[PDB]
Amino acid sequence: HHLTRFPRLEFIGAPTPLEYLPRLSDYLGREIYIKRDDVTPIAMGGNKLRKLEFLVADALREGADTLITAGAIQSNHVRQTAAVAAKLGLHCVALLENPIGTTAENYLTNGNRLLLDLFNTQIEMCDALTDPDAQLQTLATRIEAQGFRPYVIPVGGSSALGAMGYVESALEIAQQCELSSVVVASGSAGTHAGLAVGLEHLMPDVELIGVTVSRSVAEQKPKVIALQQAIAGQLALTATADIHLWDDYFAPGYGVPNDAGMEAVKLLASLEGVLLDPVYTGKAMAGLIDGISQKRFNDDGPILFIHTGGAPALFAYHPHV
Amino acid sequence: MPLHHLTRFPRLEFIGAPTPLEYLPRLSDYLGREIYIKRDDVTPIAMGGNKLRKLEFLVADALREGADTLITAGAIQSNHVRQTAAVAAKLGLHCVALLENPIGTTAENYLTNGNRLLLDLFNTQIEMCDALTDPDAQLQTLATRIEAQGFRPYVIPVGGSSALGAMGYVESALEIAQQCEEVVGLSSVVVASGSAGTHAGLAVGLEHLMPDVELIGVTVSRSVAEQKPKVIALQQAIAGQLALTATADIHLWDDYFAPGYGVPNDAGMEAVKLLASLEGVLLDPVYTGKAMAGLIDGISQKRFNDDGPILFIHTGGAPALFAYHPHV
Repeated sequence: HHLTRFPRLEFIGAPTPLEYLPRLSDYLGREIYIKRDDVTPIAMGGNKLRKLEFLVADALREGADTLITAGAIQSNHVRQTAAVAAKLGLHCVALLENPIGTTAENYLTNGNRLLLDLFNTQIEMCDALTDPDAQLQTLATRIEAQGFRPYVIPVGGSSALGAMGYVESALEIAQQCELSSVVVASGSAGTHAGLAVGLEHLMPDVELIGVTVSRSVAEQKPKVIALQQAIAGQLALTATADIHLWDDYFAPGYGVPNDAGMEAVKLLASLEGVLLDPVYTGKAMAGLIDGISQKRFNDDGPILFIHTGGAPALFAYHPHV
Repeated sequence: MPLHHLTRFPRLEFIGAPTPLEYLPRLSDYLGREIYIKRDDVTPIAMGGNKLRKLEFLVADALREGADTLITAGAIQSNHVRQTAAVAAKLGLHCVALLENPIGTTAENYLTNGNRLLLDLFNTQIEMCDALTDPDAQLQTLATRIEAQGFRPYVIPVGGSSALGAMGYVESALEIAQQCEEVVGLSSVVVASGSAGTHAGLAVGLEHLMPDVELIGVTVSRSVAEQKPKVIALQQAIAGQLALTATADIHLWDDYFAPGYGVPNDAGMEAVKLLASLEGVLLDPVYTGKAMAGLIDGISQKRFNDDGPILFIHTGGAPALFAYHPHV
């Protein structure tokens, strides 16, 4: 209810499709549905756009002329922020790292990174995002002292404000489903947490599972919980639901493809004409599939996979590294 | 009323809702004229595009006749082939693609990245040829060999551009008319003109719904002399199928595609950079970049019949950006 008290820009408009996947369902022997948050009208789309609706509205209210964020070279978030900035006539400054130590030309210059150049993003390279919030604040102070009005967007757009975007997706989900499980990639945690708050109130019987793409359960759980509480607090709701996380599917680490993940990509492509990605959704789908094999879900009814986007990264990861 | 026979053709649901029609305030401010964009690049299937509109009718036709295989042709970086392959996968139809290298490039990203990468993901059977000198005959030869294996092939022509395929853009015109209604009085529409189905579909639709609007195709592969009869033939065939006449003159501009099909040019790349930096919109080096360069220059030279609002049809093509980088 209090969701409408938050300023937001319209970047998406109509609710994204929720689709049945008959061929994948037939193959896995389980009813699988997909939330197509990969289909959004801005610069090849994705989940970060839902967050930016709130974050950029806040930016404009604060009178910013510059958006500053951070991510890997192949960040979907940075690409979406850069496109949104260009659309609104805002400057954009991206703080980037190479998280996998690659020198592969396509990772360094193609995919999302190519798009950043098209969007006229000012690029700042750092050796590592060891303390992103801190490093972004340092950068913002320079730019502010330089004569600009920056607005800092945290890594993956995952603040309590940004995460409102995924409380919003939860409303679409609830509307469109009128299910036993929901599966989503859990990275910077805004998507997971927002969905957790929304689904708790809208679909309490449904098990929400985050498949981690960068961290162990131990490392990831406190982050998702912290966001869950902050979101609930700002909406004047209670959030008591357990956070469920599966960390078996991201090795050897963030932004490195693995076989299970790339095989998930091939499966969805060949069976459904759907495009996943090597960093996020492929790994999450690999988790979904294994959850079936291992009978890992609370019960064995329909599963909703949340497609958070990421496909432009296919072109940066080809042919390897 | 006049486009009612369109109801008769069976068609599949690939798009769902009408695609967004958006004002471009920053581009409009720069160009000194009201620019709107029809977002046909924003469709739900495998990175979208205009070809998906045609496939709705072509594939419905294939299913009706009991086909289990789709066969079509294009460049290695064809958007059509990629969209055909994606649809085939989704429907559990087999897909065979006859590909050529139209520009003689050895650049690895052209050969293996972009649309061509996606083809492998959709399990497309790839069939290379030196050139598409006679695509109708080459597709038919391939269909004979495919049929010998026991498949039931349905041949989709280059770009999905038959009268039936073009019905998708008659439908697009209906959307456009409804979307502009009481919101904007369009003076002009710009679309890239390639295999001609999109242009022809729009020509018939717009003649009957928005008769005063000037439709302009920017050629991406041929001169006016070569392209114009192709568009007209389709236009007349589309009108016939709908029990309508189509008396409108087809308008084409061929100044914006040199040195040739699939070869990027400066004006095209500047248009791509302009749309990206001003509107966060991604065009492509083969089709939309060149069409936009046409629009821009059309404003500059006052080539349009009337200087009112222009609607640019975004036909898609963005995955090729990754194939054309860093060069071909």
